[PDB]
Amino acid sequence: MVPIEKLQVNGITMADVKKLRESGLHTAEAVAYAPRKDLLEIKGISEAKADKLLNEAARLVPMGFVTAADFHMRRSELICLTTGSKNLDTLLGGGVETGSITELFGEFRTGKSQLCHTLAVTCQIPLDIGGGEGKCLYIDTEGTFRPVRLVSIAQRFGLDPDDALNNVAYARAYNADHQLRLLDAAAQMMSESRFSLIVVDSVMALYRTDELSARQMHLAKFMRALQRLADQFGVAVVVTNQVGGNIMAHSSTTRLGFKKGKGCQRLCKVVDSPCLPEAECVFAIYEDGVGDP
Amino acid sequence: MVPIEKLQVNGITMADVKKLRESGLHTAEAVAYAPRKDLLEIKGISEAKADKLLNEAARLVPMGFVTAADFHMRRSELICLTTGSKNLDTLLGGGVETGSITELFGEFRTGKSQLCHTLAVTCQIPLDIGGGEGKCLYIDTEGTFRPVRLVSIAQRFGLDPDDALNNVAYARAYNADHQLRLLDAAAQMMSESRFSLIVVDSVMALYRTDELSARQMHLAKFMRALQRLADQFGVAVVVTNQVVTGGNIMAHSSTTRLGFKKGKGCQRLCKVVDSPCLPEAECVFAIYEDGVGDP
Amino acid sequence: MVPIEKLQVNGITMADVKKLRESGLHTAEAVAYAPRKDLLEIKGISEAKADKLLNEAARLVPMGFVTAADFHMRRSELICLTTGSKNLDTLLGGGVETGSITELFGEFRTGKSQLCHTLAVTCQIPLDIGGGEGKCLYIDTEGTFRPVRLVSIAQRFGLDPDDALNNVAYARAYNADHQLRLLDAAAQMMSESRFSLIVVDSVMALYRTDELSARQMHLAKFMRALQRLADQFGVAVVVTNQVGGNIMAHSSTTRLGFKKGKGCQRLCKVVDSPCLPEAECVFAIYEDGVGDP
Amino acid sequence: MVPIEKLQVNGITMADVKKLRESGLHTAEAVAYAPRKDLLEIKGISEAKADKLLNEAARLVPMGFVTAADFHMRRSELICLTTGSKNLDTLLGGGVETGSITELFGEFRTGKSQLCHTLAVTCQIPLDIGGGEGKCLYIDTEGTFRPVRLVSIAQRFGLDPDDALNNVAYARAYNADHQLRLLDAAAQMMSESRFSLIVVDSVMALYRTDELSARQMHLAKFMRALQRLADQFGVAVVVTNQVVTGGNIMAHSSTTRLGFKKGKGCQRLCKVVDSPCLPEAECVFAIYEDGVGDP
Amino acid sequence: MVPIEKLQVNGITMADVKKLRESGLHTAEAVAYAPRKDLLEIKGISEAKADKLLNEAARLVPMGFVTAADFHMRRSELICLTTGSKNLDTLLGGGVETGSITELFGEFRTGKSQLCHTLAVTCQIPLDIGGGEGKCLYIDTEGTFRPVRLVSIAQRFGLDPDDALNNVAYARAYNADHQLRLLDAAAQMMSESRFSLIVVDSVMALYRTDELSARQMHLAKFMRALQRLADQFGVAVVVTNQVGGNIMAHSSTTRLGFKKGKGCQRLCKVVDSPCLPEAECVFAIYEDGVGDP
Amino acid sequence: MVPIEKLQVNGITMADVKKLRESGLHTAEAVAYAPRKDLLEIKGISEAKADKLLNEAARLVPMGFVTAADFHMRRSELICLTTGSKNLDTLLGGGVETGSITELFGEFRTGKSQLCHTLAVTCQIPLDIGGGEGKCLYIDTEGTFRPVRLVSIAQRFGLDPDDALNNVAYARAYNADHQLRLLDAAAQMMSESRFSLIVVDSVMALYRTDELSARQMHLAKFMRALQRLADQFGVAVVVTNQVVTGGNIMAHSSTTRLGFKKGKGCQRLCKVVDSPCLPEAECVFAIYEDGVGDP
Repeated sequence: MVPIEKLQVNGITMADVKKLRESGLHTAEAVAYAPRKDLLEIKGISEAKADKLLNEAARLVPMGFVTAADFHMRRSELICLTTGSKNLDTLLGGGVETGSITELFGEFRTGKSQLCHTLAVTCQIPLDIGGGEGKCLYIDTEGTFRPVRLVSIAQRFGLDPDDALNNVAYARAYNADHQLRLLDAAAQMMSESRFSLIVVDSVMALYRTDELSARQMHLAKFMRALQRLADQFGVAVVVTNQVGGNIMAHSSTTRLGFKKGKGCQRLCKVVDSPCLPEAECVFAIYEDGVGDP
Repeated sequence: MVPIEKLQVNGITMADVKKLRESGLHTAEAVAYAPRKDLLEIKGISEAKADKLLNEAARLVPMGFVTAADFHMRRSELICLTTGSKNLDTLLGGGVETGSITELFGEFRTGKSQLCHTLAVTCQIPLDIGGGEGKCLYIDTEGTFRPVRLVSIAQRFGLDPDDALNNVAYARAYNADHQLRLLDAAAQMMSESRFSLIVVDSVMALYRTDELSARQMHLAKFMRALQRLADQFGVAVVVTNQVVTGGNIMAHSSTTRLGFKKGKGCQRLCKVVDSPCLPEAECVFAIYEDGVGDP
Repeated sequence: MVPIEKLQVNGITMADVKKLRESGLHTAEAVAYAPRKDLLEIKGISEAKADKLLNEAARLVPMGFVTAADFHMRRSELICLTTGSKNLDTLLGGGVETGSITELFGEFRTGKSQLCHTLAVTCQIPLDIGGGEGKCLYIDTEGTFRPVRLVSIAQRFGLDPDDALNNVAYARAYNADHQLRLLDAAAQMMSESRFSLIVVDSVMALYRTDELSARQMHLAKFMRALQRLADQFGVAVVVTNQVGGNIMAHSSTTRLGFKKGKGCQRLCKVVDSPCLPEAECVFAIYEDGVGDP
Repeated sequence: MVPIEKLQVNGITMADVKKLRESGLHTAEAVAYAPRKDLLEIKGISEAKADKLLNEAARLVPMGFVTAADFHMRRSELICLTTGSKNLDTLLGGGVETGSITELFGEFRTGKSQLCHTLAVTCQIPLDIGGGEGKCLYIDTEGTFRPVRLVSIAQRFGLDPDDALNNVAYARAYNADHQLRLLDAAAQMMSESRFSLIVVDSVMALYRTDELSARQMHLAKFMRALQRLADQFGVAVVVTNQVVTGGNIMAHSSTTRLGFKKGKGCQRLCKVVDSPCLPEAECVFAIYEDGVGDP
Repeated sequence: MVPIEKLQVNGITMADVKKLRESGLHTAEAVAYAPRKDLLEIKGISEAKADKLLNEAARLVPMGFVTAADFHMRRSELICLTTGSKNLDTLLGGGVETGSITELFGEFRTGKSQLCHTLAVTCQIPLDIGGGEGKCLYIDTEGTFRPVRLVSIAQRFGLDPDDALNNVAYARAYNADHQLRLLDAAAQMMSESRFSLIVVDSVMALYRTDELSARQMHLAKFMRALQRLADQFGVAVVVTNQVGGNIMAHSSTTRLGFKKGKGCQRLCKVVDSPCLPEAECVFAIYEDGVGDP
Repeated sequence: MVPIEKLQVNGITMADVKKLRESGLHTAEAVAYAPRKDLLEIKGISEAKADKLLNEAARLVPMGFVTAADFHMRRSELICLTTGSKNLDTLLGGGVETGSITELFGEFRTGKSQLCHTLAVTCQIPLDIGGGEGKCLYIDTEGTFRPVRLVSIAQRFGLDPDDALNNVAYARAYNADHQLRLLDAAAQMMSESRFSLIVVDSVMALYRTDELSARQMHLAKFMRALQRLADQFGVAVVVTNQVVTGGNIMAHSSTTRLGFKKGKGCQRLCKVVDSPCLPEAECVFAIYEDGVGDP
C-alpha cells in the first residue's frame, strides 16, 4: 500500500492530495485505479494536474503486463491466515488466502459464523504461527456479533483480550446502501493503520429483505469494491452467504461449502477453487473457535 | 505484419516514426489504414511528409480490390484457433475465426470464462492440430485470472507449462480508461513478437460507473481499437460480455456472437446467434479441469 | 461508354491519351466532363491540344440541350436490375434503376445488407430474366462481406458459383479517404470490362468513426463521384445508409426505406422517388437472397 | 429582343455579324451594350465598321435617360412568374421578378429544388393567371432532374404535359466551364424562340474542385453572363445556392435573395433576406406532389 | 450657368451656335472652357468666328486670376444639400457641398447607396430647409435603383411623390463607355432645366468588369468631365466607390469613409477634406432615408 | 526686372511699347532676349525702330560674358525657397532653386500637391529664414485648389492668413490654350508687383484631349514660356507632372527633376533624379495638416 502522501512530488501538493482524500481516494492504488474522469470532476483538479497524478501513481503501482507465469509468482508469495484446523488449513493450502475474496457458504448454523470469529483473531497472530499481524474489519449485517465470544479465542492464542478487541473494527450495516457507505469509510481506516482481513457477514441477507436487476447491480458493485480493497490493501476478504449467489461466485476466487456434520463436527468442501483440489474434510467447533476433532 | 521500422526510407526518420508510435500507429498497416488527417495532426508531420508515408506504407500493404472468389480463398486459408470441442468447433465452422472480433456472452458462470482459458492455450498449438502458434494477450477486468488453472490445460495439449505461461501476457485493468492505455502498449508487443489471440474479459466493464450515452460511446471507441488490432496483426479477438445501445454497440461491431446458457451439471448449451456466414444453431459442450471439451 | 481510344484522331496520339489515363480520365465521358483546367495541368497537354480533345469527346458524348420531354425518353429505355421480389420490383417499377444512385436506408439488420448481396448477383443475370449481364463492384466498409453466402444465391439463379464470384470485385475500405481512392481505381476497371452495378455499403459509417463541415464535404464529393460513374458507365449505384443523411438524399434519386417486419418478413417504403408512387410493401429474406413471402 | 439579323444594314453583312455570334453577342442588345473594345477585338471588325454597328444597334435599343417615375412604371408593367403560393408570391410582391437574377439559397432539401420545377412551368402559364407565356431554360448541375415530376405540376395548371415538357430545354452541365459554354448556346436559343425563365441549379458547383480566389472569380464571370442574358432577353433568372467572397460574390450580383429553412413535416419557412425594394419578412409555404403551394 | 443663347451677339448667329450645340457645347462655360481647336474643327466655324466666341464667353465666365483669399469667398457662398442627419451634416459642415465632387466610399452595404437616395431628394427641397430646389441626375451602374423606395423619403420631406419622381433623371449605364456618352446627353439636359445634384453610383465597378492603364485613362477622363459639369452648372456631384481609387481621390475634393456600425447604425469618417476636420461620427438608416439615431 | 516703361526713350513711345505688350514682351529682358525677327513682325515696328530698342534694352540688361567663377558666385547669392523639410532642403541643396524650372513628378497622391502649397507660402517668408519675400502665381489645372488649407500653413510660418492669401494669384485653367493665355496675363502682373514663385499644377494636362505629336509640341511651347518668365523675372517655377516625347519634352526642358513615391502612412520618399549640379539621392519627408515637413 503506497500512501497518497508519496504522490506529493513534481508539483502535487498535500493540498491537491487532500482534495483527493475528501473525494474518496486513499492510496496511490486508488489514484492509479481511479478513472480519469473521476479525478477531473474533483473541483480544483486541472485536466493537466490529473494527468500528472495518474502518471505518477502508475510509477509506484504496476499497471502493466507480465508474463502469466510471472504473475503466478507474485501471487503465491502471499500471506495465509489460518482457520484453526489442521484438517481445514490443509485443505485450504495453509488457510484463507489474502489479496482475494473467499466465500463461505452453507445452511444456517453450519459453522460459518463460527469461523469468521476465529479468523477475526488469527489475523492478529504473528506470521510465523499462522496469522497476519494486522487488525480486522468486521462488517456484520445480521446482528449476531457478540465480542464476548472472542476473548475465549484470543486466549487460546494468547492475546491481551481487552486489547485484542481494541484491535477490531465493528460495523453494523442496517441497509444495503449503508453496507457500501462503510466500505469507503473503512478505507480511510485501512489507510491509517494496517489491517489483515475484512469480513462481511452476510453479504446477502440485507439484500433480500431491503426489482432484482437493481438489486443484482448494487450487489455486484459491492463484491467489486471488496475485491478492490483487497488489491488496494492486500487484506483478505471473507464473505459468508447463507442459503445472486453467482454474483458472488464470480467475484470470489475461493468458494467453501459448509455442511452440518454430526454433533459439533462440521463437514466442508472446497467447491471450485483455482489451484486447490476438490476435497471435503471435517472440522469442528468449540468454545474457543474453530478447530480439529 | 510490417513493422514501422520499414517505413524508414526516402526521408522518413526513426525520429519521424517515433512521433507516430507515441501518437498511436504501430504498423505499416496502421499508417496505411490511418486517415490522412490523422497523420497531419501529429505535431511534426508535414502535409508533405505525411503524403511520403501514406505512399510508402501503401507499397508494403495492399488495400486494393481482388475478385470475390479470390477473396473467399484467402478467407479459408485463414487460421482458426480451436475451442476444444468437436461439437463446438463444428459449430463455429472450425473455431474462433481470426482477423475478427468474436463475442461470447451469457449469464454468470455459463462457461465463457472457462473457454477463454483454453483458447488461451490452443493459440500456442501447432496449426495442424488446431492452434495458431502464437502467444496470447489476455486483458482481465474482473480479477478472476488464476494461471495455475492453465497448466492442467496446457498439459492436455502438451506444452512445458511453466513455459506456456511465459507465453501469455497478463493485464489486469483497473479502470475503463487504462483498459485502453493498455491496448496501445499491447501493440508495441504484438509488434515485437508474434501473438495469435487477444482476450478481453469482460469488455462490458466499460459500462460500470468506472452518463450512459458517454459509456455507450467508449465501448465503441474500444471495440473499434480492438477490431483494428485484428486488422493490424491478424490475431483473433475474443471478448466476453456478461449479462449478470448496450448489447447493440456490441451487436454492430462484432463479427461473431456467441451466446452461452447454463446446461445440466457441467454441460452448457451455446448458440451461434447472429454471424455473417455461420448458421444459427446451438449445441452442447462441457467443462472440466483441463478446460473446455465435449461431453 | 466510349473508350478513350476513340479520341485518337485528328492529332491525338495514344501517347497523349496515355498521359490522360495515368492522369485520371478513363472514358470520352471523362474527358468531356473533365474541366478544362484539369487537362491543361496534365504535363504535356498543350492549351491547344486540350481544346482538340474537349472538342472531340463532345462530338461522341451529348453535351447539349434536349427538350425536357425528349430527356425522359432516353432515361426510361434503361435497364432495371432486379431485387428478387415481385412485390419489391413491382414497387420499384421493375427493380433498381441504372444510371442513377439508389439509397437504401434503415435500422440495423432491417434487410439492407441482405439485398445488396442478391443484387450483387442479379446483375450478372441475362437481361431477359431481370439482370444486367455485367460484373459487380462491391465496396464494403463495415467488414461484413462474406462471399460464401453468394453461392446459395447464384445457385438460385443458376451460375457456376466459383465462376460468379470470379465475377465480383471486392474492396474493403478502411478510411473515408481510401473509400475514394478506390472509386478511381474502379473506373480503370469499369473501363477494361463491363460492369452492371456498384455497391458501397455503408457510405456513411466510415465517415462517423474516422469538424462536421470537412466531413460533410468529403462525403458529398463522394456521392458525386458515384453519381458520375453512373453517368460515365451506365451502371447502377446502390448505397446503404444505416441509422449528413441529406447529403445522400440529395444526390440520390431513389430512396428506399426499410423497416423490420415480423420474423423474417421486412416491410419497405418508397419514400420520395421521382416517378414512382409512395407505396410500402412487404418482402422477405431467405438463405438464397431476397424474395417474396 | 432584337435579333442580330436586324443589324444587317448600311454595310453590315451576315458574315460580319456571324463573326459576332461566334464571338459572343447574340442580340442587338448585346452589341449595344457591348463595350467598344469588345468589338474591335473581334478579328475582322474594323475600328470603323465597329462604329457602324454600335451606332446601328443604338437606334434599335434605347439606353437613354427616362424620368424616374417614368421608370417605375415600366417596372410595374413587368411580368412576374409565380411561385404557386399566395403567401409566397405575396411576399415576393407577386412573384419572381424578371429582368433580374433571383437567388434561392438554403440547406439541402429545404424546398428550393421543388420550387424551380413549379416555376419551370408557371413560366408557360398565361400572363393573366400568373405566368410568362414563355418556354424555360433549365441548367442542371447536380443530376436530380427528373421530368416525370413536372406533369403532375403542369396538370395542376392545365397543359398537355408531353406538350409542356417539349417546352423545356434541359441541360446537364458536367464541368464548371461547360456551364458557361452552354449559356452561350442558350442564347442562340432564346434568340430563335421566346423564353420566360432560366434556372441554374446549382450555380455554386462553380465552387467544387471541378485556388479559391480563381473559383470565386469564375462565379462572378458567370453570374454576370446570367445577368446579362436577363438584360438581353427579358427573362427571369433563378439560381439556387445550397449551403450543405463565397456567399458574397452572390450577395453583390444578385438582385433578390431568398433563404430557405426546413419547416415542420413538408411545410417550409422562407425569408426575403436582402432585396432592393422588398421588405425583410418570412413566411411559410409548402410542398406537394404537383409542386409548391400554400399550406 | 450662362446659356449659349447669350453668345448671340456682335455677329454670332443662333445658327452658328446651333452648330455648337450638335457639336457638344451647351453653355458659355462650355465655349469658354472649350479648347480653341475644338471650335475650329466644327464644320463652319471660321478661325476668325471662333476667336469671336472664345472672346465673348470669356466676358460672361471668369477666366482670370483672383487673389487666393478672394477665391475663398466665391467658394463658401455655395449652397449645401443635406444628408438628413444632424450628426452627419454637422460633420460635413452643413452637408454635401455643391460645385465639387464628393466621394463616398466603403464596403458593400455600409450605407452609401442608402444616402444617395435620400440626397436624391433633399436636392428638391427648399433652400431654407436644406435642399437645392433643383432636379437630379442619377446614373446607376449596378442595377440596384428602385424608385419605389423614394416615395417613403420624399414623403418625409413632403413632396407629391409621383411628382418628385417625375423630378429625377434615371440612367442605367451598361458599359464604361456609355457611362460617358451619357454625361454629354446630361448636359443637354442640365442645360434645359435646372438640376441640383448628379449621382453616379458606382463610378468604378463598371470599370472592373468590362490593360489597366487604358482603363485608368478612361476613368480619369470621367472624373474630369464630372468635375467639369460641376463647374459648368453648379450642381453637386456624388460618387460612390465600393471596396484606381486614387484617380478618384484626386479629382474628388470631399472624401467620406463609411463603416458598418451596429444593427442599422453606421459609423462614417471625414477622411481628408480641404477645410473640414478629420472627425468620425455615427448616423443611421431607416425606411425613409438617412437620418440620426 | 526692368519694366518696359524704361525703354521709353530716344524715340520710343509708350504707344510703340504698348504694341510690344499686346505682342508678348513685358520686360526689358523680354525685348533684350527677343530675337530680332520677333520685333520686326510686330505690326508697326520699323526695321530701324526695332534696332533702336534691342540697342536700348541691351544697355539695361547685360547678356555678356563673365568669368565662370564670377558666374558661380552670382549663382550662390541666388534665393532658394524652402520645402519645409530639412531632409528635403538638404537634398535640394537648400531648396527649390529660382531662375529655373523644377519638376515634381510622381503617382497620384504621392506628396506633390502638398508641397506646392507649402512652397506657396514659404515664398512669402523672409530671405533669412528661407523664403523669397515675393508673392505667388499658382496655376491650377485640376481643380483641387482649396485656400483654406493654406492658413494652417501660413500660421506655421506666422503670417496674417487672410493677408497671405491676398498674397496669392489663383488661376484655374480650363483649356490647354487658356493655360497659355494666362502666362501672358501673368507677366503683366509680375511686372506690376514682385513675385517669388510660379506653380503650374499640373502642366501635363497639356496632354489630355483638351494628334500626340501636336500635344508633345504644345507642351514645349509652354515649358519654354515658363522658362522664359523665370529668366524675365527671377522667379522660381515649379511644375507637377502626374503619372497616374511625353516624359521627355519634360526631361529636356527642366532643370531640376524630382520624383515622388508613396512612403508608409503619411511619410513619402523622394529622389533627385537627374539635375545638373545635385547628386542623385533619395530621402524621406512627410505630410501634415500645416504642410510639408520632416518625419
